Amino acid sequence: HLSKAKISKPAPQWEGTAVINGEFKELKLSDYRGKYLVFFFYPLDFTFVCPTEIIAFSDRVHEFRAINTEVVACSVDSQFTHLAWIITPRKQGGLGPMKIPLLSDLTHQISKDYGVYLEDQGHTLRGLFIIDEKGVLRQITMNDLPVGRSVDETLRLVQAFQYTDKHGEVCPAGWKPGSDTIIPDPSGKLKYFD
Amino acid sequence: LHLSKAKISKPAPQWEGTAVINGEFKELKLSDYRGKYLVFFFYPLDFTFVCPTEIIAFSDRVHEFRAINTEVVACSVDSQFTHLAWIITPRKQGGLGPMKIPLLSDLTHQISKDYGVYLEDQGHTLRGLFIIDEKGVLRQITMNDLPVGRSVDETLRLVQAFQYTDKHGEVCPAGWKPGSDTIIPDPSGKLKYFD
Amino acid sequence: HLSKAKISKPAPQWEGTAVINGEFKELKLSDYRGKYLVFFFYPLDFTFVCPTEIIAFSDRVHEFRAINTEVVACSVDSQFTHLAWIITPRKQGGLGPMKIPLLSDLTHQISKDYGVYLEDQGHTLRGLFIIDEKGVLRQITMNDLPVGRSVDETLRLVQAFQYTDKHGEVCPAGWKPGSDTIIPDPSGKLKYFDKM
Amino acid sequence: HLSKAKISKPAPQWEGTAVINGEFKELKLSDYRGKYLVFFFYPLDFTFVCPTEIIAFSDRVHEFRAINTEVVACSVDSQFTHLAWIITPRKQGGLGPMKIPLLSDLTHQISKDYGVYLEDQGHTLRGLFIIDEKGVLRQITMNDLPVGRSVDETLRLVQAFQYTDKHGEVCPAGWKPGSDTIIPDPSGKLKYFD
Amino acid sequence: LHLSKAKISKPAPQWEGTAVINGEFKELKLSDYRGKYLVFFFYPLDFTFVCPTEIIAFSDRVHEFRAINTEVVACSVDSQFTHLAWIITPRKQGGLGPMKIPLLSDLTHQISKDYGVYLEDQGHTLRGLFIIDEKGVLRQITMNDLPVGRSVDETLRLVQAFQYTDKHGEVCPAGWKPGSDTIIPDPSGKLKYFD
Amino acid sequence: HLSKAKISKPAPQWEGTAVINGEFKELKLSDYRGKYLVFFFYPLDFTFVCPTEIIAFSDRVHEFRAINTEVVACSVDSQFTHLAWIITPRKQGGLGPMKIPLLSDLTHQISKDYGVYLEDQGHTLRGLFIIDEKGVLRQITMNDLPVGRSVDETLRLVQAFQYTDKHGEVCPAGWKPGSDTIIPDPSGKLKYFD
Amino acid sequence: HLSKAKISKPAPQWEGTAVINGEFKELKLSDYRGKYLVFFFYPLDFTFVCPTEIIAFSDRVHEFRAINTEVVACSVDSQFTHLAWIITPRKQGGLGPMKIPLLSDLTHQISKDYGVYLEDQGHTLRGLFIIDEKGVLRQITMNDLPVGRSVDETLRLVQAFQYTDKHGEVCPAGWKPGSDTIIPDPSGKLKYFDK
Amino acid sequence: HLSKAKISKPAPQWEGTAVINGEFKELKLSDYRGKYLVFFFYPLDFTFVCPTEIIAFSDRVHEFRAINTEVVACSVDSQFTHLAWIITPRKQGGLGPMKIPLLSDLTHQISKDYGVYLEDQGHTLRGLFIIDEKGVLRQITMNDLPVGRSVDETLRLVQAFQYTDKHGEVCPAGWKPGSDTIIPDPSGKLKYFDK
Amino acid sequence: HLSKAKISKPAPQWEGTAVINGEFKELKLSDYRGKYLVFFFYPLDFTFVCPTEIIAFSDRVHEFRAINTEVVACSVDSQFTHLAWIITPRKQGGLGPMKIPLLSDLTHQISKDYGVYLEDQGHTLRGLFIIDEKGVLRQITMNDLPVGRSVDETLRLVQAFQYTDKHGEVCPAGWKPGSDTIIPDPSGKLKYFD
Amino acid sequence: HLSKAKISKPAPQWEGTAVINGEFKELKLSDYRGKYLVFFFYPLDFTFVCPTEIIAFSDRVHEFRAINTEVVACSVDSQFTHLAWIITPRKQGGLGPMKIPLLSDLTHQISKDYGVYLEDQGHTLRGLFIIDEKGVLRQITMNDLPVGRSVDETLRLVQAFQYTDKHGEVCPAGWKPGSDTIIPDPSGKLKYFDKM
Repeated sequence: HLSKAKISKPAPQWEGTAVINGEFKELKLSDYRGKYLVFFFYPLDFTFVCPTEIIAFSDRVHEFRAINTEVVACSVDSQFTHLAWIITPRKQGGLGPMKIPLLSDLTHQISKDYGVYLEDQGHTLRGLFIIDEKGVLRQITMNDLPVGRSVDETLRLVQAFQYTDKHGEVCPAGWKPGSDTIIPDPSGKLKYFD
Repeated sequence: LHLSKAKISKPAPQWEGTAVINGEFKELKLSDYRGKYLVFFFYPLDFTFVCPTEIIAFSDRVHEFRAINTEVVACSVDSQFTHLAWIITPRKQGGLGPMKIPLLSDLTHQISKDYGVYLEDQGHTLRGLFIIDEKGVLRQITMNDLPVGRSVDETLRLVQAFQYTDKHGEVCPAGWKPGSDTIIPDPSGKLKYFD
Repeated sequence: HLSKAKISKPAPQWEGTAVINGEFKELKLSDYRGKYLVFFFYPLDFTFVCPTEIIAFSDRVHEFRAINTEVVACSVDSQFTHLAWIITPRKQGGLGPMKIPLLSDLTHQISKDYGVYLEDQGHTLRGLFIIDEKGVLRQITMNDLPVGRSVDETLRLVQAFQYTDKHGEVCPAGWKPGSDTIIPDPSGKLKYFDKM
Repeated sequence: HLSKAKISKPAPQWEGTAVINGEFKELKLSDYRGKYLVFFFYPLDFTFVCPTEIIAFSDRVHEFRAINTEVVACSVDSQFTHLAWIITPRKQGGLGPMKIPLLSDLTHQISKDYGVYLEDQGHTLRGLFIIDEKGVLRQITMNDLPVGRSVDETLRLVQAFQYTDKHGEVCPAGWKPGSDTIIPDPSGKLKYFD
Repeated sequence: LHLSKAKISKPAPQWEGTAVINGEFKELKLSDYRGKYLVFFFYPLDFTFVCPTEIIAFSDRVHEFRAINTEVVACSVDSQFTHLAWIITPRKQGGLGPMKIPLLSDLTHQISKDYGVYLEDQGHTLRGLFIIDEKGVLRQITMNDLPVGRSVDETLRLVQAFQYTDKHGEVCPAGWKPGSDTIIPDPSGKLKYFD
Repeated sequence: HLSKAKISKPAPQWEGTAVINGEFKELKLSDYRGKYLVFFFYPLDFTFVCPTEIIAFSDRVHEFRAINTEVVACSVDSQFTHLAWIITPRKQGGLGPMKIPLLSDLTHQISKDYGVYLEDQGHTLRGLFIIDEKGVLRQITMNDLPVGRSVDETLRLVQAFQYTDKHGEVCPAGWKPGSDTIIPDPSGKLKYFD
Repeated sequence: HLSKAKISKPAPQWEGTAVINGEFKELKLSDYRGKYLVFFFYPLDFTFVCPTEIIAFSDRVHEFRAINTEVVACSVDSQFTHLAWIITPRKQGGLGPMKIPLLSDLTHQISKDYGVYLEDQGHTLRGLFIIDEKGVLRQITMNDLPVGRSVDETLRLVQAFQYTDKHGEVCPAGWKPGSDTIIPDPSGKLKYFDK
Repeated sequence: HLSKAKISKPAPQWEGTAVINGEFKELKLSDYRGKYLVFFFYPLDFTFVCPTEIIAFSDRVHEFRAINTEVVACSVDSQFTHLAWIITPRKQGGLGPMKIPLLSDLTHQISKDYGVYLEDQGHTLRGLFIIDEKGVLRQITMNDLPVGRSVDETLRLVQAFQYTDKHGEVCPAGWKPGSDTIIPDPSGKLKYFDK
Repeated sequence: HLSKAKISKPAPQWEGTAVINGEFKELKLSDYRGKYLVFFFYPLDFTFVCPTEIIAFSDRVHEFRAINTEVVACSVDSQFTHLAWIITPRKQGGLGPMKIPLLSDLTHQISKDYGVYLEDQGHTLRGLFIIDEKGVLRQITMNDLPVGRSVDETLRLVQAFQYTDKHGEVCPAGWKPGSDTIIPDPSGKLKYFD
Repeated sequence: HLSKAKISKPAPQWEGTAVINGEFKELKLSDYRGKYLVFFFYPLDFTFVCPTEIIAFSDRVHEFRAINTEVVACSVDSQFTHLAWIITPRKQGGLGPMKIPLLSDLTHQISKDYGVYLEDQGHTLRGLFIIDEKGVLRQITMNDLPVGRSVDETLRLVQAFQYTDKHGEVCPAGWKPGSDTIIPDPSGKLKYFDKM
């Protein structure tokens, strides 16, 4: 397994054509500097788990935008196929109008750079990446094909990284806003453990 | 360039080492878990901060995983002697107390490198978790930077979902929990969920 | 430019999933042994020239089947996108029901083997290949993106190759059924050239 | 199979001795910049299908010249053999006086650069190339030895490429002058399809 | 084949790392000791058996070395957090108690490999000790297999001898201690010792 | 620095000519199986620190023989030079009659195998090796040229390795026969530490 | 300069299509075992010096066949061009009906094996080779493009090699049948030099 | 077969010691710029065919010098052996006083550059080279050991190259001065072929 | 400097054509097994020092033959040149009738194998080799071009090597038949030195 | 067999510690520029043929110094062993006081450069080298272990090289001072050969 994606290092640069509000637009990772970004890959347009994940993030995108965070989805399908899918009604396994960009990776170069490409199948697995305002990679989540991801877990992780960025204390297992934190010092730590 | 032997949908890399199990040193192997699901996770360092909260959370809930034919094993680069010293230290001083899950030692760093979780510049791992099925095949990978702990709730949800899809041949939507709707993976069959 | 496709050599083998009468089926080049095959690539589902080419071959495939010849189309799109496009009406730029298989090449392996893959774009150009009953490649036609191919010219070529296979004389520029042919021999050829 | 000829990229440069109006002259691809060029190879002088193709193009060269297009033929034979074949009468399998250049590729360099050389036989197959005013390669047609090409199809393709260069619409399967075209965007395309 | 950058009569390989010094974490470097002799020693593992007896022996006698412009530094592959936990553990439980010498951490294994003391199969060092002079040049190497501890008495004798020969230009016979006879290193001069 | 000498692995094999009781004899490391061996190198015959070390071990060799241990000395000098040195009286910086073998390493191969050869000088430094009855290397001591070794420290180390071999307890810093030992177990250890 | 042609070693094998009595036939070097062979290359059909060399050999081939010797000509031109040139009358620079085969080397492999190919021009220079009954190469003659060879000198050479093969005396500069020869011995040679 | 000798390209440079009028002198190929050169190798001094070739050229060298052409002979023998052979009378198989230089190639480098060295024997075969005024190689003739070359054929060739250099017509098979030539043009050639 | 000739190892094999009693014969090093051989190279036939050395050995060959020893001379010159030089009278710098073989090394292989070939000059220097009955090389003498060797010294060395082969004593500097020898051991040597 | 020693080329440079009049001194080959040098290797200190050779050259070194020539001996032994051997009386197989330097080659570098090192034994054979005033190597003599060299032959060779350097004629087999020489020219040589 080879990849350019390394936690605590700058996330690999990407550029491509995206569908945004029904139109074709050029989009780059660098466009997102100054904000957190949830960047996620899904296997294939017109399939099964995939539309449930894209719909989940689009319907709840306001929750991420309230905390200076954007969301971008990506597959190996072309931009013409993405638009056809957006126009397909939800009842027929389509998406309907979308509030997040759908990026196209026809050459497979972006998938390969992020280490999510399946050479035997010709598409990606379910891989999600959390990137900070400075462009640095903080988190990687990857699922086998039959099991979808969680919007709730994704929000929890974004909130935790922002908190530790700001305060310099660290977040225990299962942390949510309001939970106890730890001072990362051999003496300071006892204020939590006591 | 990041290198690893860990690939989703392929056999998880074999490992062998010394673990602390009920206060005793014992040889332990990945192959010992064939027939059961395994949550296998790495943590940075004994006697630190987020690490003990994660080990305690899993130990205190390990019965929930065992009820569904699933085991849990923890691993760091620390020696077996340091693991035992940490188990003897009380929770109020940042120790673990008695543990219900094995603590595996990776002194040589070979296991960490095989799983793609070793940080060359630091000499220890990041927070990496792996879900492995009863046939030894890798199903899931979760990796966090140092300051943020993982979730026992989410790990359980994922084990439940993989067990469901293995048994039923339907697939699980975003946010699935036991009792939630599922999809037939066919262009016509799918409409029973979507319509 | 690298490729495995060479005229007068065996055509490169391929295997993949195709949509045939609305269902997903495994298809291989060896399945067509004993027949002529017109095997063609097109750039992208839900685009512009591509649907006109597939429709033209679909609506006229009976002409080819009457002469022991089949037709197969291929793009880099998935089989799920192929089916979505077949379901879309012709008036919205869809295909409607199809009489020819649509093969999927998601991995790009088939495209690269045939020398038709565009690295910078991530899809194929317009490349058509004529393969005989023994699996030998006889003809290659490749067009840049904005210009479609011709069913009339493709039919003429299949007729000409079948004629030379059977009779052992050769077909002059612009030959159609009924036109004069040449004996491939230094004196025998002069029978044809007498009419000049 | 190795070649330098790639569609949508500049056609490989060539230079050599050609027979033009019964005389030996130096000729280069760059000589044709500013016009379209039909550049074609044939197997061997004094053979069978070959003279029928060269005759067909020569007798119709005025049709291409009327639309700013030139025609050049090429084989591995020497310039002395080319002239001998031109002097030979049509009734004896010769060419008679010619209106297009016949280029000699004695070293095989031009044939190898264009991907048309047969190593086992020592001559080319039937390969034709359509090149635009800017020197970019637009079309490749290749036939096995026993079947000749078509002047009618070649003319259609030159017409189609000139139309799309000028108007920015695209040409459907079987397009001829006067036929319907397509606007290449997701909503504009409906003018044609509906 | 054994490989190392440590060579007697050549500059000792540079090192940098985090050490525990008076209960605090501090960056420490070999170059910090220029101008003084240094006894630099590796030990296998924190919370083990012979190891604490060696660290305690040197700490409890470090004043004898400091009286002759010589310092002492200890090193293992353990982390700085484990070193501090071990310092806090009482001597009666196999701990160290308060320490007067730095404990250097080599988590990455780079320092151990540079000095030729790393055991690949085990993931920790053997018992290796190095004597380095005021100009940074290596003068002595002592290495023991795991079951047998080293001697503070012998280490002191060797420091004293090297300081004597540096200053006097005579050389030290087998078993030399301060006040013992020495030799002029010349074919004629030598007879003042031998006759 | 390269060497074949590794603690806890078999000591590198050696063979050569030695002076034993005034005569030339062939001697091999394998001759010593079943006994402990102190094998030591010294820089040069007719020098300064070197004869003091050889005399020290020879005069005290009975102490090692009482505990199933032999002693062998080695330098790069020839066997003819070794014999001339043995015949030289102690008062002239010679050795007098010897009770331990002096091995010759003229080719430098043994020195190189044990990692004690000085490439700039053409002789060894002061390197001593302790090897067990099974031929396994237990201890390495190496000194720069101006400072001699200790017979007393060498005896202490031999006694400690024999004790741990027999009993399976381990020896603390500064151990001598009669001193306390440790059971190498996380619970057993407390019998010593208490 | 690369070649497989070496005097006193076996001549490189060749096979190809030739025009023989106006028909196309496969022809090989080994077809000529048992006879001497004059094997010669010329630049190009329908040129200037070339037809004069080929005609001179065809017209006089009976002089070679009388002494168990055959003659073959070769160029890079196709067999279809060879036949066209043979059908062309001599007055128009053609050959007319031929008595010796014309071999075609379209792939250039035969020419490169014999060391006569001109890479810049794409054809051969004027190279001639005399090959004995056992297939061994005896003589090489090579001319630049504007100067023709000699049937008379070629005949003299075949005669000389046939004489020395049979008698074991050697042939002085300019030998023709009936001329004086030399016994190749340091004493026997003096008979010749007496004159 | 390796060589630097290529027809229609510059002849390989050479320098060495030669015997000229019974004295030793350094000689170079570039000394002959402005004139044609016949440059020939022979196997061995004191042998059989060799003295006959060298004598024939020395005796007739005025015929070459009349048309701005020189002649040089070369073998692997030393300059001391060359002079001994020249001092030896013709009746005893020697040469007598010479009018052309004898070049020595003791190192074998000149012979290998010209492609005439026989590795199994340690000497050259019978190789002759015609080089024009600009230093360009025009002709190569190579014979196996038992058959001598021809001064008459060599003269014919020098005449033919000199004619074509000056006039730009070409020379048919067997041309001698006064014979018919060809204009090298597809129309102009028909004048010659009319006959 | 590269060579195959090494003292105390078997002399490199050689074969070639030699002049023996006015006739050309094949000769090999193995032909001399069972006798000592003086094998020597000289620069060039018809030169200056060379004939004086070949004459000196030929006129004295009976002295070597009386002690089971043969003599062979060699240069890069051909066998035909060798015979011409033999026929040439001594007053003219020739050899006259010879009693020793003259070997030809036209290919230079023998000279290169023995380390005596001069690459810049194309001939050998003055190299002499003494080889025993078992084919082992015992002695090498090499002179620059202007200075000849000595038959008296060569004879002395053959005598010395034969003596030490037979008796097992060793020959001091300047030994001749009748001189004192040495027993090669540390106590036995005193018979000579005292 | 590899070596840097080549006749008619510059002798390989060397530097080392030698015993000269009982003291240790640094010595280099370049120190002898302007003089002839006889540079010889011997196997081992405290052995048998070796002392006889060193003594013979030491006792006769005045003959060489009278003709602008020096002598230097070398073995793989240390300078401390060299001194011990010089101190040992001749009657016990020692050298006694020496008039020539004894060079030490502990690293074996000098021996390998001169092509005289025996790999299996760890010491040199008996190799002698004659070097001129300009540093050019003129002569090599090498003997197997049991047979000593000759001072008489060495002297003759130095005399012959000095003669040819000065006068430009060459020395026949067995030349000694007073013997006839040859003009190196094809006719001039016949002056010498007239006496035959």
